[PDB]
Amino acid sequence: QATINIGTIGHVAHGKSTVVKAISGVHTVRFKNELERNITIKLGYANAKIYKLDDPSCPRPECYRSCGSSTPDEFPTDIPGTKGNFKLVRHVSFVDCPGHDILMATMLNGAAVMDAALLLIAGNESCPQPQTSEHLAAIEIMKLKHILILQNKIDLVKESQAKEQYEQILAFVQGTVAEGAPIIPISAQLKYNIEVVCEYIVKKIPVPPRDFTSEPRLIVIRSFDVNKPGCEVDDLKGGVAGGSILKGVLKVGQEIEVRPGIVSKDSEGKLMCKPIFSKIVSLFAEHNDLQYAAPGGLIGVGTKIDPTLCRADRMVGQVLGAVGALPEIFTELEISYFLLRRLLGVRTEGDKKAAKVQKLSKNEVLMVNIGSLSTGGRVSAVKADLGKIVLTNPVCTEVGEKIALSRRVEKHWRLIGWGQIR
Amino acid sequence: MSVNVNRSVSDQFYRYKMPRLIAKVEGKGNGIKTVIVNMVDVAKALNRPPTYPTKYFGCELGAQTQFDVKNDRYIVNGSHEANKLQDMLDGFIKKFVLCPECENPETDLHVNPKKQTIGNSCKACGYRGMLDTHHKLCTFILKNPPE
Amino acid sequence: CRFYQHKFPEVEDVVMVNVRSIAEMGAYVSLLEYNNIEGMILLSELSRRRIRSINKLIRIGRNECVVVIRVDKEKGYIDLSKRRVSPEEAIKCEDKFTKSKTVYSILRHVAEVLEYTKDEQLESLFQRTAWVFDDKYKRPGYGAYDAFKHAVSDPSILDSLDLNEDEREVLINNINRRLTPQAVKIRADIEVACYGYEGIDAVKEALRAGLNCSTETMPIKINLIAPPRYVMTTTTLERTEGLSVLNQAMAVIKEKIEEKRGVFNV
RNA sequence: AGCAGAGUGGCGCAGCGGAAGCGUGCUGGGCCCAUAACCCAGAGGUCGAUGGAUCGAAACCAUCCUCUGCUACCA
RNA sequence: CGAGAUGGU
Repeated sequence: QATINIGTIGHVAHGKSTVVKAISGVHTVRFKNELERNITIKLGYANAKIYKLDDPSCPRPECYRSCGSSTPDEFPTDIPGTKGNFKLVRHVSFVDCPGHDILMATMLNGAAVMDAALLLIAGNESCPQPQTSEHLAAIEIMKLKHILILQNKIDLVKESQAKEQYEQILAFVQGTVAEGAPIIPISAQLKYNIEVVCEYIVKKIPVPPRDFTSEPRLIVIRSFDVNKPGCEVDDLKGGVAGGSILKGVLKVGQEIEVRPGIVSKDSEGKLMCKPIFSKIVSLFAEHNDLQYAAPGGLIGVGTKIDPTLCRADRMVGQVLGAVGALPEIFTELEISYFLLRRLLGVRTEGDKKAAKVQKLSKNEVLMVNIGSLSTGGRVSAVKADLGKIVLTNPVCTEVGEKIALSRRVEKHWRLIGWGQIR
Repeated sequence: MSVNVNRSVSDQFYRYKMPRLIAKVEGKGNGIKTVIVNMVDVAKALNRPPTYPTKYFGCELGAQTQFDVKNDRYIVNGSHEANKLQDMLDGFIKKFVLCPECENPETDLHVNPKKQTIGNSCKACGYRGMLDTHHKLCTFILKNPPE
Repeated sequence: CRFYQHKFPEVEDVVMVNVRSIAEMGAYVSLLEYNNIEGMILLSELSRRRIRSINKLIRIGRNECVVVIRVDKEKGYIDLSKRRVSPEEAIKCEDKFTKSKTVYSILRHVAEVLEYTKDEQLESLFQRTAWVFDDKYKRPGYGAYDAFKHAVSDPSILDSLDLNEDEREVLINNINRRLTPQAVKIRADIEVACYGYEGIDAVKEALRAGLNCSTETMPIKINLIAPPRYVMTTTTLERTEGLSVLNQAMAVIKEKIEEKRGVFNV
């Protein structure tokens, strides 16, 4: 399955494809009859292995040469060793986090399903790049301290401008996160130095505690593969959920459920909403089928549901567990909150409305996030630090420790702060 | 080849881009035609009916124009090769839908044909009003409202 | 040879013709449903309004539709007109001609048996079977093409008379080589997406309950434009008969999930 | 993947179960003192593979191939 | 009461 799961995180115009291939061998993609843009804009994945010879290097699947293919005019090459037998370090897979702040709820969810972060940096915009606070301040508030930095698109950038970038970032983080994350430089075009990223995901990142025998918990985000061909047109395979198990051993034929579920039809409102449950039909990980599974790793879980739920990611940010589980389900929320010391998202040569956030009012709709879920929140009562709200879809957590808060401060919602349940 | 929608702006990164407009000169003297070949694709790229940009050339040049559902030819009568259109290919933007506050023709029209009025609105800075009363094409638009 | 019952055309009806020459008073023409007999269209009968050139109304070797305005039986004189003909009557003329050309293409080929020395065999093969198969129906408006279509579904039509084996097989083939694509002409449209958490077991009845009392071998054909737009074929029946099976199938498709705690728009 | 088009004889639009189909473009001739309008005539010819009825196949019917178009998915 | 514009030596 896996020992750890790593989120590749960044900002607009930094690229994706070359570096996500360099750390895994896998092209991150979403299927569309259209051209591939500079970024995978919405949350994805890349399956991987990490392995070495007897001496520090990251080989190709043929071990004798590191020979590249990302540039048409050159063959950059080194010898890891004289065709030595490779050794696996540990089982790992990557969470391909959103490329634009428009998906900030899905980004907080991606940052919750990872055990650690890779934060990606590029020369395409001015030095004090703001997402170095925006991700890492939320990541500290969701208590996930495990962080690394990766300087990607610098193929034509001088060492003094590469310095000015990391040094204006090092000055900027003083109010938002600890400086203690290592930086790895690479080339995006030449695949130069990329095996140091592999070494640092062994060097910096620990294996986290989980309970192997306590009651099942799972986070789901992805509608996994089901396909059109068949002699019976309905329910040939059933819908498959892509997720990561938080807690408990899991097995084929076990009854599993999703906590927020759905609102029942012919209800007059938030009443009569219920969990949804079924027996697990199959399991998938590491390009193999399974009968059993464990906490701490990315997995596909097979279910009896209609594939019409799976033709798109309807299943973004959902919490799952054993049928009839305890954890409280919220369709309305009691909140206490705090707001960021600057407005955030983009920057240039001098101030662009970067002042402190204006207080909330009841005539508005929030986007609000808890655990690894998301919902839209409408106010019943509020003050500048405290409130009471009703939710357009239900949400769930094992404890009410934290929430994250986004406001329509302009045409689409931006993060403005965080809070707790009362 | 391809171009910016208007050449009064020299910027490579300007928001408006389109295919070339190419035409055939046909016939012989005392009976010459100029036929515009790309006109349906250019009208689709500019989000207007193909009658309006064709009619604007006849209003400026002082010439007859033809339209035909049987053959799909759009025609400006007489020889109008090279510079005779290409000095003024901007005009359908430059005399109608440039905002006076900023050079950004992200601009829409709405017609009230029962009350002799054409409404105008540009998304770039919120500029709104009507088309001009000395300008030619207003008498054609009110008799031919948009789809 | 003649395609029809009678030696000469009747007055004030439409014939298919081919143009041979043009002169000072009219165009000279051969009638096609008769044995290439001569007739003429006068230049006064071509149009209601002024003619810019004659060559774009008529040219030699082209097929044409015209009414017969006068006939003299004894001398063999026939007068033709084009000013009269409406476009519905031209379509009707092409249907009569196509239904006749197909029957004649059977009989001309079936005649290539015995001695076949003279057109006497063509006229002898046209008489009896093919003639008694449509002389009875001139007023209703059918031709022997419909009797041949009846002889395809049941050969008792042929068994009623003196017969030949080419006259059986060539007759059948000139329908069946074109009629054998008796293709699908009805399908259902359904908006259903399924609530059932037991669906991979439970929906296999809704996929198979669509008709009662079949063989266990009986197929149905099922289709999909996209997952929320389900489609089914009504047991390969034609659009003249499958309308009951269409209404039953869509009712059963919704019933075998509304029976199972689903709810949908009727 | 559901349904549709194309696979020149001359640019381009693709007729109908008869070997160009018609409106149009090109080239030449007539008419006039001359140019346009109008009139007339030309252009070397199995139109992707494999079967079958025909006097006949780009155009009556199967089975494969490929790209577009609208829906919209094995990816 | 069809259609019938124009003009380097």
